[PDB]
Amino acid sequence: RHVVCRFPLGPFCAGVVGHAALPATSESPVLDAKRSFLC
Amino acid sequence: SHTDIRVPDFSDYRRAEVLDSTKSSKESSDARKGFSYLITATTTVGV
Amino acid sequence: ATYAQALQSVPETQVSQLDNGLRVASEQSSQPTCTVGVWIDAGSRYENEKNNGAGYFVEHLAFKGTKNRPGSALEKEVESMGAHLNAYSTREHTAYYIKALSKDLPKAVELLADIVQNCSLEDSQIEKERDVILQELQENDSSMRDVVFDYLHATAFQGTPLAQSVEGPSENVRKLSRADLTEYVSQHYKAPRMVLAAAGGVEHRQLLDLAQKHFSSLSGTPCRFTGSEIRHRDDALPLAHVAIAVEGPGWANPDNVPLQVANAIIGHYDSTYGGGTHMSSTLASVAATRKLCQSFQTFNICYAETGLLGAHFVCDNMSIDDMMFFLQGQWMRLCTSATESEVVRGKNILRNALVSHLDGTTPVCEDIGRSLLTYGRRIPLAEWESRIAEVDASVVREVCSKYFYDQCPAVAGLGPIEQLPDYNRIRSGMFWLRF
Amino acid sequence: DNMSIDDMMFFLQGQWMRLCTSATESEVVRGKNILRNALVSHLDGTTPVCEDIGRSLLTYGRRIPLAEWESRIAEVDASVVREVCSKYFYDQCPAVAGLGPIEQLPDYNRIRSGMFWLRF
Amino acid sequence: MTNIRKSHPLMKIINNAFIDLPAPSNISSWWNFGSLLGICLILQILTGLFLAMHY
Amino acid sequence: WMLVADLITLTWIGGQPVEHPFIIIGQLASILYFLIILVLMPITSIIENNLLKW
Amino acid sequence: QDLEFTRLPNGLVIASLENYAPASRIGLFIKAGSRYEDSNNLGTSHLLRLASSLTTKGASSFKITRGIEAVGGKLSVTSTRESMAYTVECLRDDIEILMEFLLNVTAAPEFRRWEVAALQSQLRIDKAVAFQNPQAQVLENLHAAAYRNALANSLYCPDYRIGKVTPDQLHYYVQNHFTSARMALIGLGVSHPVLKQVAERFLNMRGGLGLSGAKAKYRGGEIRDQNGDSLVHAALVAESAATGSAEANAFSVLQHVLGAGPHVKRGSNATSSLYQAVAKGVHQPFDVSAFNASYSDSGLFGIYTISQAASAGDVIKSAYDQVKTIAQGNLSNTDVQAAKNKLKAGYLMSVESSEGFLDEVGSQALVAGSYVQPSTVLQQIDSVADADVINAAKKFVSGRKSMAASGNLGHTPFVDEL
Amino acid sequence: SKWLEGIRKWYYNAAGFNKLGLMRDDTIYEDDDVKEAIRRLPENLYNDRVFRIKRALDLTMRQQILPKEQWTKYEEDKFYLEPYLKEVIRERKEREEWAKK
Amino acid sequence: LSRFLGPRYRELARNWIPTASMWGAVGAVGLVWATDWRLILDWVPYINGKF
Ligand code: HEM
Ligand code: HEM
Repeated sequence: RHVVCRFPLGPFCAGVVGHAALPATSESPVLDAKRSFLC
Repeated sequence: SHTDIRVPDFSDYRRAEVLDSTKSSKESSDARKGFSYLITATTTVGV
Repeated sequence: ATYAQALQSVPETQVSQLDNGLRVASEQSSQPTCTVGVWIDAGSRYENEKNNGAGYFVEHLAFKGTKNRPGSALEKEVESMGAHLNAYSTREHTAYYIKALSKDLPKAVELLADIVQNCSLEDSQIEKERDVILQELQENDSSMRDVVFDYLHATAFQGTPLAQSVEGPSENVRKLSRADLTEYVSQHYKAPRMVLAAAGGVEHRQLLDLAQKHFSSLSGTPCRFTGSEIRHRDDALPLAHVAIAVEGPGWANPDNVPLQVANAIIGHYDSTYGGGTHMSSTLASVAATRKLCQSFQTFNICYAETGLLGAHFVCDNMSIDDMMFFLQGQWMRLCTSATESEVVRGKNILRNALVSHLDGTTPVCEDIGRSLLTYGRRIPLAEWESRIAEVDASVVREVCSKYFYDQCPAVAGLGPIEQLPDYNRIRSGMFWLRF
Repeated sequence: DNMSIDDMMFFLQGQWMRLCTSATESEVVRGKNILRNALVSHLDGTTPVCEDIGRSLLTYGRRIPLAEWESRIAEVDASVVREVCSKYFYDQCPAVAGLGPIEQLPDYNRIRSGMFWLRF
Repeated sequence: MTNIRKSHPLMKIINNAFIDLPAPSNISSWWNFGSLLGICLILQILTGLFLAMHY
Repeated sequence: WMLVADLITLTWIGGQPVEHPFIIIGQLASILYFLIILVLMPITSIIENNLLKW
Repeated sequence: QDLEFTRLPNGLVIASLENYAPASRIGLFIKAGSRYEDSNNLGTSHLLRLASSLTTKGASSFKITRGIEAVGGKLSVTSTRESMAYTVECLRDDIEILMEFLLNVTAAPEFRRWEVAALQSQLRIDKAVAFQNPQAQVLENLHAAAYRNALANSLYCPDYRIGKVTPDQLHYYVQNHFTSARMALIGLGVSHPVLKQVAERFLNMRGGLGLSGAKAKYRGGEIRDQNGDSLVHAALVAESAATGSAEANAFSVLQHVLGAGPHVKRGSNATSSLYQAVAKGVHQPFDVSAFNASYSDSGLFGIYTISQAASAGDVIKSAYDQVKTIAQGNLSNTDVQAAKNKLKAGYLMSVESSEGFLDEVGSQALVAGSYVQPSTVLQQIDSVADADVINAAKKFVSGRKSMAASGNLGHTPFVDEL
Repeated sequence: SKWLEGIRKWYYNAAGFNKLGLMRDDTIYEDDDVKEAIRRLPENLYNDRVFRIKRALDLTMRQQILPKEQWTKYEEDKFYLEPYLKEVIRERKEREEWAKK
Repeated sequence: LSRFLGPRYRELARNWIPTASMWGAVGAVGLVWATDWRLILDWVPYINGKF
């Protein structure tokens, strides 16, 4: 395991949808999970 | 709040074939469009 | 190996039925991890106005506690195993699936059985989840896409259960009680209406025996599409969301494949797409060149006997009319003057989407459960490929004409939709005077 | 801005011609007070006062006292403003310099036409 | 405020057509015949209206 | 300019009576008008394009 | 079959696994990214990520886009401060055409001035879309504060450079960072000889071991953004370890002990120590997770907290106190074992998908030049001892802290106060 | 070649774009392909073209020709727009071929 | 004509030929109807009564 995807807390999974050119970027565990349950 | 809204009933204005909420409109679509377009075509013939 | 040989080599899905009627299906892919879940034929469409929000409420309280493992014991066990417990509720289906290592399949199946059958509903937990659900109903107004799609369902299926939203009205959420939630669970969480599906390292015999061990102790109207529009105009909202649809075939109808090919032909677009002007889809090319649309997508939502077929586009206040014109023009061109090459491109796109989605143990389990509920069978990829191959330009034109030409649309709007064409103009766009 | 040059030129030349033809006492009073305050404020501090002394000696041959400035300003009336503005601003060929996105800047014939009023 | 020539509708049309229309600076005298044609049309209309009062 | 001269010739011929000298001139002039407009002008433009190396 | 790992003489790793699946995915992993950038050429990586569909010597932009759509395939560029990956996915039959397109994109880019100028606008749109989630801004500022150089560079073009990225800079980036020794070609669903043939056909020309950036230096600073959002997003991090070290595995185990991303939907994260520790003190809505980012030369570990503006300081201090608790030796063997189980399951689930397997194989090939089977990685994970986790917690507590917070900073603490 | 070159030079001098200081590509009809080619031109070349065209238009306004020393020579006339126009036409042809089938 | 010589355009012509023929018939009937073309109308049975 030699990638920022190894840390799955959410590597900023900030990719944008596309077809024939979809650019994606990732950083590292980003939190933002399970706070969405409450406003 | 978007969930709260429910479309007001239009049964008073609805055509007889589509009055029921339990039947598909696909069966009656041709009949309804046929009535309206028959009105239109006869009007155009007179014109 | 050719693509057809790879399709033939795909492992088969094995379906078995317990005495209670629960259908156990599994696909063994020889992977360290597996996904197991229970897909239940329950949802909003089976709920009356009194109990519209019951299913979402039960899904909220599903993992909160169970009688056998009270409170967080279920969560603690699942987390200690390393598994992920997830659930989704839709108008027609509700699912609870656990992602876990293949070795942990027995405990995962036991937990799923506990959640489905022996789910305690403590009034305190019910009140807490009621607070949570009301706060989420407040939050969900932010998601313009969900709001517009709920509007589309409300207007398209007005007067029918399918119009009802999954979350349910706030009043029902406030007035729901433990008794009615338990009644909903009893009425709809029945063994004949549930499917146990697993994909990964599971062995069908092991899954079947575990289901016998745990799931054995269990019990042994077509909607009307109305051509109508809902317009909520809020100029403050930065962008306008519009969803337009016509009635589509249900799950069973074979026409779904050609319609999906046509929707692939129409395509999808977003401002961050990199193709831009050179994108194959004419509507996408026009949107990119003219900057008409921030995002645009075609959907083929299908229910048991009816479905919604159309597109959803996000536009600026001044671009709604042109985008509507171009989208309806694409539909009409498909109805009238579809061509072989674009049909081939759509068929390839549909094949790629079908194959890519099934990649993943969780998508495979989702497909197994939802197909068993919707079709009664798991359609092999080879059958999908054959049906896709049968589609041609004539078939696409015939299907689009059947479902698109001179058909009353269902339209929903949100935001600065002042330039959204009047329903008469939109309807007139659905037919061509030249044709 | 690139697209506002013509309107600004129209309004500026209109103000010039309005002062030349139909100037009024109240605005004349406002201008006289503005000039008085500018003169008094500028001649504050050793640097401005010394600059004024040197430049006045070089140019006027004498440092005009503030009292003389005030008297000359008081003499000014709407009639005097109209006469002088007509002498220097009306039907007189202007000199124009433009830099940047100046395509909307009116052609010299149009600018010169703006220097006179057909009504007057 | 606004200039009436640029803001009034009829004056706006007239200004765009013949007062502020961006015209090439190298158009020759062969570009004067068309306006001569419009003048001829107007002259024909007036002279004919006066002739038809007696015809 | 050949076309303009041809149009002048056509006017002169149309004025003149139909007879031996005028009839042939009118026929050739009409042929030349259509030929100049349809055939000669485009081929000459192509030749000019080649000459300019365009 | 089994993965075939080969290092060509030029230095290009080609790895192929035949899963006999209907869809074939091929991805070229290049050791180029925000890290390999300097002040003058900041933002080049972003435009390179957005420039996949631009004209190349082999094919026009029209040809690339239209053909890839015609076969139904997809071309995507996934960027990481240290790596940039071009992945083409399509059916097994049409893989060769997309491979030709991909190699044309990577090895023969013609950054025509007009096309590059057109793409400049897309940078702002992409950054706006990415920053809609505040955690992206928080993480970019966190990396800026943590490191003086290299990894500090953002994954998104700086605003002052949005329209000033030049085609010459893109050519220089490609030439000096898109080199054979910095590339790995990983393909799922394709034969090894075909991949070798393609790699020889296109990638051979570029020489390996191109320009190498400076080693990251730890700034240990704080970047604070007051944007007025109701929720304060803050991250407190310290330099933990480089990827592939045993200390890195210990830090991952610590991340899972403190609590990684949630497991049960609408769950309370009961097993997570940080969530319970914060909940005991804060009864308003909150979110706390352990942040672990491992990079070739350095790594960052810390706590990421989303909280209401008034209670942000309480949440941050409580999570830090829980980490201190772990550092002082109050770590149970059962909790460590549960963290190990969660880590192993996470690795297996990550490699479950085709995209996950491709990314993992490429990352291993680039970082280490070899492929490690999942069993060995699990054995490494279980090799970690509880004392090592405690020592990693000690390293976090003692080490200099770099913090980035966004929102109504208000009562949010400063690094010195922490 | 010499005979063709001589006739081409005769045509070049017979046409007057040299007399006005214009180069051959300055005189091309601005169709959509030519418009895109101009849009793609480097800034220096675009500005040089703009000034040459403006000077030619001013000269024609006064019905004057540039001094004979300043006439553009046949040898030194540079076809700046031709490569960009060729690329544009190639792209259009590729798009049309894709549309055909 | 160079651009519109391809397999797709031939397919496009086939798709629209039925519509073009129908519109042509509409023009033919309208012309005969409007002009009362006795040549064509004599064949038609009921309209033949006019003459
Ligand atoms: C009653 C008859 C006509 C009137 C009053 C008329 C009027 C005009 C006027 C005022 C202009 C603009 C001024 C100019 O370009 O010189 C113009 C331009 C033009 N007219 Fe006419 N015209 C008439 C007949 C015709 C005919 C018979 C033709 C061709 C067979 C024609 C073709 C043109 C063209 C091509 C232009 C544009 C010239 C340019 O852009 O330089 N017109 N017309
Ligand atoms: C471009 C516009 C017009 C043209 C080119 C035109 C042309 C002519 C010509 C060539 C004649 C024969 C003159 C003669 O044989 O002595 C004539 C006669 C006449 N036209 Fe027009 N005409 C135009 C417009 C009008 C209009 C607008 C009117 C009335 C409003 C009009 C009314 C007459 C009358 C009354 C005559 C009889 C004059 C006579 O018998 O000497 N014409 N026209």
